Amino acid sequence: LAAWVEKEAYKPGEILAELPEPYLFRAEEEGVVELKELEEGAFLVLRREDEPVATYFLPVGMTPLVVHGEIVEKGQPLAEAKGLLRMPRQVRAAQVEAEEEGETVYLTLFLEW
Repeated sequence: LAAWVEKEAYKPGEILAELPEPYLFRAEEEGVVELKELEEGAFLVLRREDEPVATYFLPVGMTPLVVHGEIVEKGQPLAEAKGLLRMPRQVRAAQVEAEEEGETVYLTLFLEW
């Protein structure tokens, strides 16, 4: 839902988007990695190639994997996006600009922690 969901006029680590149910459909390629806990989620990495594959921001609204992740591969980011999707109270927020592919938008933020 591209039309005004997250607010730029917000405090560092608060609330984001409106009822994003149920986003899961497609995210390319995955592997297995050891547990690396955080504040709200984990530090999932596809440690598979030297040059980065995916920068894993595990949002407040996701289920981090333990040893699983080798049965579908093509588009398996287990657990949907439902409700609020909050933000840990330390990481900052900076800038947004939209893309063209179908129905969704790409976002970037600077994680100062």
